[PDB]
Amino acid sequence: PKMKTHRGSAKRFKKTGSGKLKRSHAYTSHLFANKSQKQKRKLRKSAVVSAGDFKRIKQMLANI
Amino acid sequence: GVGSTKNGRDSEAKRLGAKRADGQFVTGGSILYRQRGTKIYPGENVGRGGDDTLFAKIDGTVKFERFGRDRKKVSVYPVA
Amino acid sequence: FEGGQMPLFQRLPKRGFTNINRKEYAVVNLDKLNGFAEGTEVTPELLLE
RNA sequence: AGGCCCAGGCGACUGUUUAGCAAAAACACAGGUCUCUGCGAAGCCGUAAGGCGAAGUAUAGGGGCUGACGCCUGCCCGGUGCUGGAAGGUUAAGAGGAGCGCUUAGCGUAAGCGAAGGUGCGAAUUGAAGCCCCAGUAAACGGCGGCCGCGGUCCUAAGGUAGCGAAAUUCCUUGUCGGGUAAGUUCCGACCCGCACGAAAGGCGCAACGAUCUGGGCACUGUCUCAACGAGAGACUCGGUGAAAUUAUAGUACCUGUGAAGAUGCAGGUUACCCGCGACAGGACGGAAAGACCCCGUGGAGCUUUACUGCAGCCUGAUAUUGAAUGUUGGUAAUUGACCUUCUAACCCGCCGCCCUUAUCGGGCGGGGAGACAGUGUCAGGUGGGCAGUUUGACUGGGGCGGUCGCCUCCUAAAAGGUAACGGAGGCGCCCAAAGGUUCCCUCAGAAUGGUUGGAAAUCAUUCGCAGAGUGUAAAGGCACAAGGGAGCUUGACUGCGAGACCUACAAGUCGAGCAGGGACGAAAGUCGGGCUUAGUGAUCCGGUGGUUCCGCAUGGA
RNA sequence: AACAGUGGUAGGAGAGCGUUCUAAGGGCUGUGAAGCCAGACCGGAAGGACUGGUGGAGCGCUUAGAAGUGAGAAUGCCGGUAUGAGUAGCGAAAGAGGGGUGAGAAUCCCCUCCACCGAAUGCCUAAGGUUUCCUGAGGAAGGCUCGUCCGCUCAGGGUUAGU
RNA sequence: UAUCCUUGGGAGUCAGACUGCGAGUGAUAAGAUCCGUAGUCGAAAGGGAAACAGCCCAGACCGCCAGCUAAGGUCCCAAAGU
RNA sequence: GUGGGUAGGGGUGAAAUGCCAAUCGAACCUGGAGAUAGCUGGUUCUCUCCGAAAUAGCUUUAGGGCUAGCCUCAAGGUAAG
RNA sequence: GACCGAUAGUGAACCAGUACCGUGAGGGAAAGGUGAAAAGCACCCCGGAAGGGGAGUGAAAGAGAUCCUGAAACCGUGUGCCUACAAGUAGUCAGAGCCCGUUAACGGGUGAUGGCGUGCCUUUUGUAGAAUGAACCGGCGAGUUACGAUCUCGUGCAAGGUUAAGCAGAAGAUGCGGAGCCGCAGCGAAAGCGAGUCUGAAUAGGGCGCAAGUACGUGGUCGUAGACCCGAAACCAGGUGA
RNA sequence: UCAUAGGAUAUGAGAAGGCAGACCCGGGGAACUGAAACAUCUAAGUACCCGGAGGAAGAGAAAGCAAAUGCGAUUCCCUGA
Ligand SMILES: [K+]
Ligand SMILES: [K+]
Ligand SMILES: [K+]
Ligand SMILES: [K+]
Ligand SMILES: [K+]
Ligand SMILES: [K+]
Ligand SMILES: [K+]
Ligand SMILES: [K+]
Ligand SMILES: [K+]
Ligand SMILES: [K+]
Ligand SMILES: [K+]
Ligand SMILES: [K+]
Ligand SMILES: [K+]
Ligand SMILES: [K+]
Ligand SMILES: [K+]
Ligand SMILES: [K+]
Ligand SMILES: [K+]
Ligand SMILES: [K+]
Ligand SMILES: [K+]
Ligand SMILES: [K+]
Ligand SMILES: [K+]
Ligand SMILES: [K+]
Ligand SMILES: [K+]
Ligand SMILES: [K+]
Ligand SMILES: [K+]
Ligand SMILES: [Mg+2]
Ligand SMILES: [Mg+2]
Ligand SMILES: [Mg+2]
Ligand SMILES: [Mg+2]
Ligand SMILES: [Mg+2]
Ligand SMILES: [Mg+2]
Ligand SMILES: [Mg+2]
Ligand SMILES: [Mg+2]
Ligand SMILES: [Mg+2]
Ligand SMILES: [Mg+2]
Ligand SMILES: [Mg+2]
Ligand SMILES: [Mg+2]
Ligand SMILES: [Mg+2]
Ligand SMILES: [Mg+2]
Ligand SMILES: [Mg+2]
Ligand SMILES: [Mg+2]
Ligand SMILES: [Mg+2]
Ligand SMILES: [Mg+2]
Ligand SMILES: [Mg+2]
Ligand SMILES: [Mg+2]
Ligand SMILES: [Mg+2]
Ligand SMILES: [Mg+2]
Ligand SMILES: [Mg+2]
Ligand SMILES: [Mg+2]
Ligand SMILES: [Mg+2]
Ligand SMILES: [Mg+2]
Ligand SMILES: [Mg+2]
Ligand SMILES: [Mg+2]
Ligand SMILES: [Mg+2]
Ligand SMILES: [Mg+2]
Ligand SMILES: [Mg+2]
Ligand SMILES: [Mg+2]
Ligand SMILES: [Mg+2]
Ligand SMILES: [Mg+2]
Ligand SMILES: [Mg+2]
Ligand SMILES: [Mg+2]
Ligand SMILES: [Mg+2]
Ligand SMILES: [Mg+2]
Ligand SMILES: [Mg+2]
Ligand SMILES: [Mg+2]
Ligand SMILES: [Mg+2]
Ligand SMILES: [Mg+2]
Ligand SMILES: [Mg+2]
Ligand SMILES: [Mg+2]
Ligand SMILES: [Mg+2]
Ligand SMILES: [Mg+2]
Ligand SMILES: [Mg+2]
Ligand SMILES: [Mg+2]
Ligand SMILES: [Mg+2]
Ligand SMILES: [Mg+2]
Ligand SMILES: [Mg+2]
Ligand SMILES: [Mg+2]
Ligand SMILES: [Mg+2]
Ligand SMILES: [Mg+2]
Ligand SMILES: [Mg+2]
Ligand SMILES: [Mg+2]
Ligand SMILES: [Mg+2]
Ligand SMILES: [Mg+2]
Ligand SMILES: [Mg+2]
Ligand SMILES: [Mg+2]
Ligand SMILES: [Mg+2]
Ligand SMILES: [Mg+2]
Ligand SMILES: [Mg+2]
Ligand SMILES: [Mg+2]
Ligand SMILES: [Mg+2]
Ligand SMILES: [Mg+2]
Ligand SMILES: [Mg+2]
Ligand SMILES: [Mg+2]
Ligand SMILES: [Mg+2]
Ligand SMILES: [Mg+2]
Ligand SMILES: [Mg+2]
Ligand SMILES: [Mg+2]
Ligand SMILES: [Mg+2]
Ligand SMILES: [Mg+2]
Ligand SMILES: [Mg+2]
Ligand SMILES: [Mg+2]
Ligand SMILES: [Mg+2]
Ligand SMILES: [Mg+2]
Ligand SMILES: [Mg+2]
Repeated sequence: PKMKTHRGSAKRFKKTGSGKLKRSHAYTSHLFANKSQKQKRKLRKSAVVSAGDFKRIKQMLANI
Repeated sequence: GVGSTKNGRDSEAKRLGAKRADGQFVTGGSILYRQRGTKIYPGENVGRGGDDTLFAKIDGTVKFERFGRDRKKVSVYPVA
Repeated sequence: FEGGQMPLFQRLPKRGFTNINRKEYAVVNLDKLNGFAEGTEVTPELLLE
């Protein structure tokens, strides 16, 4: 049958123009008292999925 | 039967010390030396960060230099 | 699966929503319009045909 | 065709039991006691009907414990259970709607206000059993002390009575003394420092009984000293018939050594002509059975419970089936509630008579009993190892038990960095509104010498004085053009960011000049995105709050 | 040509061998196909020929295609056959001789004496079995030996109720 | 001297062992244990150390009844100096 | 002795978890079913080129796994090593 | 029918759901081939028979009845070489002697004696291992297929590429079928804007972009399926048994 | 008491049972397994049992789809994905 998308991943990740995966940062839910403004400013921005992880998860988002 | 040790703890090693060589070209912002306190001082075109990290202010050549009798400093000099 | 280490997807937050009424247009750059000759009324029906 | 006797433990006894390793001290038992049960009994089987109980009826039946008989069976009701219960507290569905949100006829230059209806929530009030609480109850579950000198003192619900005691219980222990023996870790009798007896999970006795356990005698013997001989069956020879387990191929010595650390097979020696037959088991880590022990597996199963989550059963309320009256007391404008008592006609009858009908079923009819209760349905709460599905970490010089689990600092660490052990030492899960920012100014510990209280040590003063101090806090690295001390003014403990680096499996973590906004301090230069530096923390999901030029399932809203 | 290289487990990569089937082309084969047996042949390996024997009707080769495509181990499954081995065993018990039958006799028949059971090892009869009963014939297998014999084989026969 | 980097396809590995040197743990025991470092084994046959994964010497494409060496050896077993 | 009754989340038990067809801490048969097995065993032709690892981090993780490290193939960069 | 060909293919090519096993539910085999034709061996001989030797039939009887072929294990008969002083993973290299004579090759068989040499597999840091597995021989016995994904290679077309169901047609090719799919544009949670866009007050800075694909095939790997094969103890459902 | 229950008789190609181990519609309804444990969840409304069929069944002629100068019963296939 058709390969199923990993739906959890489809809600976290997004494919860029060159085929990288855009992601949000962790540590962006709560406990902002315990993180510096510099940390919070940087965690606010988007990031890329790393090479090692992309290898592991690439096929889970194949249909996207 | 046996007792137990009250030890067994250590912190993560912090990878301190020199990060660029004397004579090496560095871009502005390159960390030159990580340290606790001022084992090495900021010389010319070198800043000291909040945790005592020495970093290049300019692009240039790194130079670890003697600073007076006892102390040391690191400088970055423009290429020319 | 990462052998019980919290998996990457699960460590990261969900982001955003999908708009029910999202419009995507068939984009046509100016270089594509050069294919037509001068005086042609370039309609969507013509581009599709 | 009985061996017998003396003494002791256990169980009274005859019985019963692990078909096929346990016959017993286990089970049962008569007897005792507790408890439930008023008859459609309780209990039990079944979803129910129908049954067992019992064609019985409290001298009966079910359940628990104890176990003939004899003498007896103490203390504790705080806890738990069970039974009962006054005030006070708490608690479901359902009832009840004070309010509020959304929508919008209308109204408003807009912003916003906003009827009625619909719709989404909804507070007070009301609401049973149960629970908290109170009382009783130990042949209910259970429990029956320390310390000090009969007294004191502490503690408790109360501190072990009688009887028994090195015991089927005594670790120390072969306790001590006596008996029995030439010699007795066993045995018997006493003793009592009962590790850790004790009164119906009965205590102590106890005639009779036992393929019971235990010690000692008489008799008796090949059990033994210590073996011998004889009979038969097999073995052995011949004729007939003719399997099996096992088996990498084998022309398959010994010693010492070597080697995955115990060699027929390797090395060096030593010894050995070829083939059988009767014998023996030292080895082939012989055969048999993918070790039961042990560990591991996020394997299973049975069992337990104050593990988790459920379910049956049981209890309890609301509501339907469910009506009529009389009182009494609510709340709305005379209707509708609440409760009490009565009624009969629903419902029920494992009651009687009659009929269907030769019928202890069923149904009909008529009495009687009960009665809007019960039962049954839906909903709700309580109880609930009776039953069900599961969970019950890892590291570990085997596992368990102990300890540990993240972060920071040092040493181990072999002069970059990194580096292990249940290696050696310590800290952290904050603190500070200044202990932060900036500007200006400053120098510490201790000692010597002199001083009313005043002393070694308070407070002066003098000289000496790289720090012998201080730095919020562990440690290390730093720090006296101070990062240490003081004072003024402040809030940069800023918002948007960020060239470029460090660290790094990832996730994270760290440093950062510089730009813009708008500031603080400063004459200005400038410094300031917390603190001398490095701990003081926790992913996602989900939910809350504030903001919002975002989306809004026909459209406007929500 | 020259120069250099070529140990290898897990494992990556490459080039090939062989098997069955299909297509197309081209062949072989009763003047003997496949298979089987033997040989001192050939190729770097997987492998491939040639010759002779057996066999008695099918089968190669080339190129491409498709796969139930390759076995030495799974205490693998099924079959066959070894080893142990002429070994263990031949399942409680009294027989001896004479005569007979027969291809053959410790073992079958007859006789004699002996021995065993006798609250049974006797007699009757359930359940169960289902022809095992009787007669004649038989001896492959079954019978733990033998066998002329048998509960075995082949024929034919045999069970009678008012009580 | 000929590696190195980047991207992509495919892995396997996550029991290590001994030896030398530097340390811890231990008793400055262990063929112990745990790190660092180099080697060999693993995955490495050949010669030596009698035999002997891990020591010494040395890396087997194949053939030769040629030659020179390494460690280790040269009286006999046993090649080479009584 | 004969004829009957009780049936597996069950029966029966003078109680041993005993017995319920040589099966019993839950009978037997068939099916779900090729359950699942991070475990053990096995996995079949050849030669050549190259050739590891037994480490780190995290892990109800420790004989498993994942990413990194180390091997291999290809294409680039080219000459960084 | 690029399905099986008697251990395969149905369990069953054959008197098979039989035989056999189980109280029962239920489990469940083995076993094909004379020849073209029975012409199925008159007759003689040994033997009680079985069996055989002739004779005859036949192309063949060494096709004579579980009778096409007839491997191996295993069991025998004959004998060329060796063997009764030898210590053996059984070979290998060296090597006389003796016996042969070929796919004619610096041949074949045997092997006194000398040197060297602890099977194979699995599993291991390490196994000759006194760890595991196999008595032997034979047969059978394990990464497959489908649909998706991705990469490499190949082919067609190329800023495009391609049809699906279906209709017609050999169960075919193929024609028709453009619905749909992927690509040519990205950025943003989104409204949206667009070679840009998002963040932000910002012409700032920064993020992500700007400055050959697609259809089909072979191959590698992955996903979902039992997914390389064999193996539990168990769990549940419905039956069968006192 | 009328009645009714009940009883008797007659007429019925009335029913019953089977299967094709398939397909279909209902009633009841697991667990292993996956989640690397496990309870929500999965396996799966599967297996299985039961009832009813029919040659097919079920569905079906809008209190529908939608948001167009609309569509016009149901079913099935492709696609949406
Ligand atoms: K008993
Ligand atoms: K004695
Ligand atoms: K060994
Ligand atoms: K022996
Ligand atoms: K140990
Ligand atoms: K200040
Ligand atoms: K031939
Ligand atoms: K085998
Ligand atoms: K007698
Ligand atoms: K006879
Ligand atoms: K070392
Ligand atoms: K059961
Ligand atoms: K029982
Ligand atoms: K049975
Ligand atoms: K790679
Ligand atoms: K068969
Ligand atoms: K011979
Ligand atoms: K030899
Ligand atoms: K063993
Ligand atoms: K930009
Ligand atoms: K192409
Ligand atoms: K593919
Ligand atoms: K697969
Ligand atoms: K489950
Ligand atoms: K699992
Ligand atoms: Mg948030
Ligand atoms: Mg440190
Ligand atoms: Mg700071
Ligand atoms: Mg007794
Ligand atoms: Mg017994
Ligand atoms: Mg006994
Ligand atoms: Mg009743
Ligand atoms: Mg009764
Ligand atoms: Mg008792
Ligand atoms: Mg008492
Ligand atoms: Mg009380
Ligand atoms: Mg004596
Ligand atoms: Mg007692
Ligand atoms: Mg008592
Ligand atoms: Mg007693
Ligand atoms: Mg008795
Ligand atoms: Mg004999
Ligand atoms: Mg060895
Ligand atoms: Mg040794
Ligand atoms: Mg030895
Ligand atoms: Mg020797
Ligand atoms: Mg053994
Ligand atoms: Mg085992
Ligand atoms: Mg339980
Ligand atoms: Mg389960
Ligand atoms: Mg453990
Ligand atoms: Mg331990
Ligand atoms: Mg513990
Ligand atoms: Mg160093
Ligand atoms: Mg260092
Ligand atoms: Mg979650
Ligand atoms: Mg709307
Ligand atoms: Mg190589
Ligand atoms: Mg080489
Ligand atoms: Mg490969
Ligand atoms: Mg063929
Ligand atoms: Mg030939
Ligand atoms: Mg095969
Ligand atoms: Mg003999
Ligand atoms: Mg023997
Ligand atoms: Mg013998
Ligand atoms: Mg014998
Ligand atoms: Mg006999
Ligand atoms: Mg007699
Ligand atoms: Mg007879
Ligand atoms: Mg016989
Ligand atoms: Mg190591
Ligand atoms: Mg060691
Ligand atoms: Mg190092
Ligand atoms: Mg290995
Ligand atoms: Mg090497
Ligand atoms: Mg060597
Ligand atoms: Mg040697
Ligand atoms: Mg080896
Ligand atoms: Mg020389
Ligand atoms: Mg010599
Ligand atoms: Mg039994
Ligand atoms: Mg299943
Ligand atoms: Mg990897
Ligand atoms: Mg055949
Ligand atoms: Mg067959
Ligand atoms: Mg039978
Ligand atoms: Mg022949
Ligand atoms: Mg023929
Ligand atoms: Mg034949
Ligand atoms: Mg000789
Ligand atoms: Mg001699
Ligand atoms: Mg080992
Ligand atoms: Mg051996
Ligand atoms: Mg093993
Ligand atoms: Mg074996
Ligand atoms: Mg075999
Ligand atoms: Mg269960
Ligand atoms: Mg029955
Ligand atoms: Mg019966
Ligand atoms: Mg699971
Ligand atoms: Mg019809
Ligand atoms: Mg019909
Ligand atoms: Mg219909």
